[PDB]
Amino acid sequence: TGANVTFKVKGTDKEFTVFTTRPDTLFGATFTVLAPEHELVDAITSSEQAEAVADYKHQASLKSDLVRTDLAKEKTGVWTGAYAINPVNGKEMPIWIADYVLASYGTGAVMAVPAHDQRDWEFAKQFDLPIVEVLEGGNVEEAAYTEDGLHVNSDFLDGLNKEDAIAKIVASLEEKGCGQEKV
Ligand SMILES: Nc1ncnc2c1ncn2[C@@H]1O[C@@H](COP(=O)(O)O)[C@@H]2O[B@-]3(OCc4ccc([C@H](O)c5ccccc5)cc43)O[C@H]21
Repeated sequence: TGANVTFKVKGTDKEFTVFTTRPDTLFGATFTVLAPEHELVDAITSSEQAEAVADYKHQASLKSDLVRTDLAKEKTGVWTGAYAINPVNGKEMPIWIADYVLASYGTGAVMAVPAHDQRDWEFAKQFDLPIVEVLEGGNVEEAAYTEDGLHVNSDFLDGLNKEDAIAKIVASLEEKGCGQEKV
């Protein structure tokens, strides 16, 4: 039981969809990550970033799934040169490629929530990216908080728990056709 969320690419007519198990953390998504092998990558990569993106894709194709999803391995990646638009508030989120996202699982794209996902937190720490708390109970600057808590910094989701918030955001994204529940 997860959800699909669709993001527009700024300044283009392109879109991608991510698979998320925590659509309730949408207001804490500070960047997005595509698998280096994702089909959209070449289309949205800027000319300044083209060669670095090509180099990283080659490096990534030489690593197995197991090696890539290994928690202990240093996070790596490169900015595509593009930005995604958060449907709930129009906020820009830089689009990165990174090998800890796998092409074959879900859609091959994620929304990164460094405050509440360990791998995303490690990436943000490696690359000096913003970390935004959306569930209280932890100290997200020092460690990802992966448990239940009341929602904050999340507009209409404020004060709800995981169950209630997921139900509300999913129902709200469906209304707009920016997302739906998915198995
Ligand atoms: N292709 C992909 N490669 C790597 N990671 C991917 C991926 N596609 C989706 N993801 C990330 O993992 C899925 C779910 O994994 P699962 O099916 O094993 O439960 C995630 O949904 B996530 O979207 C935003 C989010 C916030 C917080 C978490 C966090 O780890 C969490 C998740 C559940 C309970 C408590 C904490 C996970 C995600 O990151 C995605």
